[PDB]
Amino acid sequence: TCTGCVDLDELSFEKTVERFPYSVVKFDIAYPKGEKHEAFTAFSKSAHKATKDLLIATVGVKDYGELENKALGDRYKVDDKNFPSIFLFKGNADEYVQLPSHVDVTLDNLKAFVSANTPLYIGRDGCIKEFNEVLKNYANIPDAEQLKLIEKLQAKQEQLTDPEQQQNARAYLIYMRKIHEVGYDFLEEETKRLLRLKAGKVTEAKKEELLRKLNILEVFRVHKVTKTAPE
Repeated sequence: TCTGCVDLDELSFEKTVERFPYSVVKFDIAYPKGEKHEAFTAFSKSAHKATKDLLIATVGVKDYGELENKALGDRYKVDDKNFPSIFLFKGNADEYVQLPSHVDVTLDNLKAFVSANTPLYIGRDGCIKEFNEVLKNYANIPDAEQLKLIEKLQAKQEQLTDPEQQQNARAYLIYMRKIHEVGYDFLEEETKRLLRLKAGKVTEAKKEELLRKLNILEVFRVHKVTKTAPE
């Protein structure tokens, strides 16, 4: 019944799914043991760390005795002969997305199932998904495109709500502006400064703020430098 996973049944399923904006629910046997269960469990804990908007829930389905949650199982066409079945909801118990059954049940595919199908994001502390989406090969894009992204992400920064999140966004833009100004050498430089900071006397909170900056700086790395300038 994994840590953090709310255990749901026929009277409570729909009412609870529909009070959350997003829900990921595992249908499975009653009393799951195994690697597929241990990964859900691991995903439960990681999810709880990254968000407050996401229900992580479980439905245990029986057929000895009084077949608990058989009805509920059928409501979702779940293959009793092929558990775990994993579903994502968006606040409507009538409309769901199913992890295809050929996908392995790992931490990382569970996170990718969520990122691909919602606004939400389960990854490294300090990151902001709508910012990562526009930022792939930032380092290599033309000067004019780079600045138009600055306009854009500055738009997004202005309307941001969480203290923390406002601050994640100031780091993104500081880095976007420096790479634009100085080029790709700013990564090696900033990385060296932050790690040295983190090798100092710091409070856990300062530590965690230093990991968010290194996490964000990480988004700007490119496999190959493809822009150069001049002499």
